[PDB]
Amino acid sequence: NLNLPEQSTRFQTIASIHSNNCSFEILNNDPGYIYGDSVDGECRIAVAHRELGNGLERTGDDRFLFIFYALDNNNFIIANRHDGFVLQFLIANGQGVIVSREYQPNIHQEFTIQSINSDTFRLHSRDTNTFATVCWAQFNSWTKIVSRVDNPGAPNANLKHRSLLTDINMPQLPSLTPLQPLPRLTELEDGGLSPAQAPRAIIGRTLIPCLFVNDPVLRLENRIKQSPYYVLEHRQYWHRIWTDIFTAGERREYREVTGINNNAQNDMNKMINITIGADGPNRLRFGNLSTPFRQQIIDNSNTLGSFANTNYGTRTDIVNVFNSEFHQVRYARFVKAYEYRLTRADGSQVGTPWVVLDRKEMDLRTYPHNMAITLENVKIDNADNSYDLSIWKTPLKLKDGKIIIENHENSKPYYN
Amino acid sequence: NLNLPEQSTRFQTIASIHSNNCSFEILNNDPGYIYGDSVDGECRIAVAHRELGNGLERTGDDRFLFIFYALDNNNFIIANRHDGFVLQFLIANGQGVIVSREYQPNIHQEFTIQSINSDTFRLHSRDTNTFATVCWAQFNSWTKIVSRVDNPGAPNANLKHRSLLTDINMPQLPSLTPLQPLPRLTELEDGGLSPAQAPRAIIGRTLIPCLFVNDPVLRLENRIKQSPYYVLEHRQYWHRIWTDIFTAGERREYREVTGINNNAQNDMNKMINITIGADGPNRLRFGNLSTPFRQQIIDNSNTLGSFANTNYGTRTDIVNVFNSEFHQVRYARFVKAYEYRLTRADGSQVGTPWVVLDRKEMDLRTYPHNMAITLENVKIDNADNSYDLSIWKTPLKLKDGKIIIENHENSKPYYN
Repeated sequence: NLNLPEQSTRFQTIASIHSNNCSFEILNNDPGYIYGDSVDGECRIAVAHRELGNGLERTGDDRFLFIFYALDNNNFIIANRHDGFVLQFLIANGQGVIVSREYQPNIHQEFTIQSINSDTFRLHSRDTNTFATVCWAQFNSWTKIVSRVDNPGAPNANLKHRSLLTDINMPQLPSLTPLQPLPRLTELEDGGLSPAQAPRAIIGRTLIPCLFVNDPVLRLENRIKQSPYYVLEHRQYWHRIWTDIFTAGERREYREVTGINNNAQNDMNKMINITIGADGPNRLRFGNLSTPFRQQIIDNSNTLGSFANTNYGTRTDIVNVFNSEFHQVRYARFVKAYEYRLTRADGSQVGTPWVVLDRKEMDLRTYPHNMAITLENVKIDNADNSYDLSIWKTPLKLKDGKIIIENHENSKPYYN
Repeated sequence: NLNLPEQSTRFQTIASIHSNNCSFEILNNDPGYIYGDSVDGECRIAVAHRELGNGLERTGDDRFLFIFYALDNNNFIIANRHDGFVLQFLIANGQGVIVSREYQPNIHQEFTIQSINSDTFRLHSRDTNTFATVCWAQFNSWTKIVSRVDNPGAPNANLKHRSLLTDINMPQLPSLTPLQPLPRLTELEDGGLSPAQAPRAIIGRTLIPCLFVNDPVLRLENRIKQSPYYVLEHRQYWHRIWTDIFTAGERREYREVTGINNNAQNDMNKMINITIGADGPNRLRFGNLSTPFRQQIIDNSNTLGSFANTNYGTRTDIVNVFNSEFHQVRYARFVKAYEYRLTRADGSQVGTPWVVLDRKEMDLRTYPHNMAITLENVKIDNADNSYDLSIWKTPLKLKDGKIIIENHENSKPYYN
């Protein structure tokens, strides 16, 4: 169920319909570079670093191959397979040219496809109202790619795709799976499933353009070839925070650390330009790089947009629990975990997943079955921010198998 | 699984956290209107039509109730339940105020939620960098709602929701179903399923804000109460274009009308500010009203954005077919239909569905089974536009049960 335009799931060349054999070619040229075949004037000399050429198409050559990354606003970022730089409109010496530059992004890297008919289109830069074509209509000559306004004299700007590459290492997306309740404990010695062992539900997954994935091992020129999209998974599991055998009437104290640490948020921001907002464990904040794709990322990952100006942090609660049963009882206490995992197209993990422990959704397993522990008291030891300072109303009975979610009736501000 | 913020699936009041009993109130006042409780100066006199009041909240009064419609860019359009008008920033007499106006839309109708903590937020107008609050911090007085820049001694702009309405007539969305192949024919008398009888697959469905649904029966003040969202369904079915018994070696001619009528496109544009682009039967063109929601509409309806400057039209093909079997054979010919249906929250249909017949995807049923008809020749009789003038390469064998899709190998321009 992949809802992308065909230009976004392949590489393609770009050519004037009036050119026999030439296509748009990525150059590493400098100002003063001579286009030998061109008539004299503005079409003969490069005015900018990394102009595009009207080159005889070489089959299999990455310098002619482009992928169109689809923005939420229906425009495209157009990246080349040779080095992963993107097309950009630029004025140098009063001449409108197409260059290749690193993804910024900026409005001059956004292109509009204007389809004239089934196989013919124009590449529109909407900010300048210009269309990409060959300098002075020299359609069969070595010269630069320009971007010009429509006038009577203007070179025809009708383009086509000359060649396609359809084998591009698209990822295989995992199937959605529901979050199951944890099994019952089987004996006193059963501590339940540890976080490493707990099954993950796949709640959502989205493609991420490789352009702003700071993969610590793959540089951009290799990402665009091997993993033009990455996969971000939204997973959930039941995370055990502690387990112990209690004697009849035994009282114990635990330090419960929930949320997500500052170092994990900084790693997530560096890697994909996204953080978890303080307003919830499924609430995403977007930076400048990820913002143009935010609605697709939210829709496909089954998260929500964050409205917070602060990131989710850690909180340490001191919890006092009392075994109010006259039996020896195994207690195992779990909170819901949100796990964000990034993989390459080959399925390889890019680093350690980012995990938010949600203190507001909690479950209990006991042996024997159907035992209940008393939550005597909760106190905040410390928190990284003041966004969520609610605590459980105590005393509270936690029963085997019963999920408790925070609401107006079972919680209060810490100072009441 | 509805992926919307909680503010988008309920109505809520808006209040200063520093007000005992007052909330934002929709007024139908004129310039010169006197706020009796206000101290003298800019807070006492209305400067614009339809200012907002700081009114003692009346429970169940629609003049205090707002729904937040979520834009693709993570901002909101805020509509009131009394008349369906939306909040807007306005400068009149050098004073920044909040007014209510008809959905346009414009950038001054876009509000950003800035969540400070769990139950406190600010309403940000990002173009002007202003925040909504009560004039001169008169939090317990009858006066107007202003929108001011943050300065030392600016009125505190921390807000809350005082009251909620959660029973709002949200639609119950249909389940997605797959498109099944048509059954085999059972005898010579079996003409197969007519278009009225063919089962529909539900390929996608999306919520549409009532603000730009030109319901022919329900005015805006009634839509916002009864159907704050409408449902747009993307359905598919197999549409029978003809069926006949052929004698051995019999030749016949059919006029096949495909695409969508201009009158149906105009009706769709008037109703929801969307048309089907000429680049495909699932390709949507958005006007000024629907554009701010386009990525949500595409993602949820499982359609694609159109790149065409032309709407899908009708085309009439003359097809010559030949029964190349030495048997009497029942032939039934089908094309794929795309059916777009709009319903209110109560499930009632707003108009006749909009149907695109796709000439490029075709199936055949025969009796007896496993028979093949010859497509001798295809000619275009007329078309509404020149966007797609491809025809089948003939002769072409159409086989019982075999779906044929247009590609580069089996089609050509009509003039070749």
